[PDB]
Amino acid sequence: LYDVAGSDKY
Amino acid sequence: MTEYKLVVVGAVGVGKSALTIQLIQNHFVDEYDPTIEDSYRKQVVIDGETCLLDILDTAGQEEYSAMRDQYMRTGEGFLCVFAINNTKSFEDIHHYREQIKRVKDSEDVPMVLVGNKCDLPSRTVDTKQAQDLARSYGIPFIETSAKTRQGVDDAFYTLVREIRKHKE
Ligand SMILES: Nc1nc2c(ncn2[C@@H]2O[C@H](COP(=O)(O)OP(=O)(O)O)[C@@H](O)[C@H]2O)c(=O)[nH]1
Ligand SMILES: [Mg+2]
Repeated sequence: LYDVAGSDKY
Repeated sequence: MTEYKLVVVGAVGVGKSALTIQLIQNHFVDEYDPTIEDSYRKQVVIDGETCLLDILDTAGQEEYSAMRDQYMRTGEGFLCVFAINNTKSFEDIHHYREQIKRVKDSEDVPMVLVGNKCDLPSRTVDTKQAQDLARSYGIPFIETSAKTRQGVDDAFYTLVREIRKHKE
């Protein structure tokens, strides 16, 4: 779930 | 030679990967694949001791990794990292600390609470509030910026220091 947002956030 | 097995955890976007790379390779990556869990090694000196850091930069994903489990079973210290401009990442810290307590079956795991991105003006998680949290855990709290390298060495080296203390 690091995998997807990445540089952003969630 | 003495090895320190560390695990960098935290919500996505907080800067786990940037902190590790700017420690291991002394540069600030603009973008580092969201999907990538990888371990990083390097020989450093901490308080005049030449040792080897073996760091797992976690990705948090479902697919089974024997290595991840290897780092959870044998990892000695942890960085619980959030961004000071990301309130939701600070609210996520407890979940990771509870996980870690589960893996070691101990409320006393050497840990360091890190607020990354101290170079940014927009600050929603203030120092005292992060100091309140670190004090309720019993752990050091360190302010870092993987961008300008501020606090980057202290965060990891304080973790190694918490590991030495637990080791006696
Ligand atoms: N302003 C600022 N940006 C950062 C810092 N550290 C990392 N970044 C940027 O944050 C983004 C995402 O962090 P990343 O390295 O991918 O770590 P992740 O949250 O574990 O995915 C990338 O754009 C980095 O270049 C920092 O300390 N300050
Ligand atoms: Mg990462």
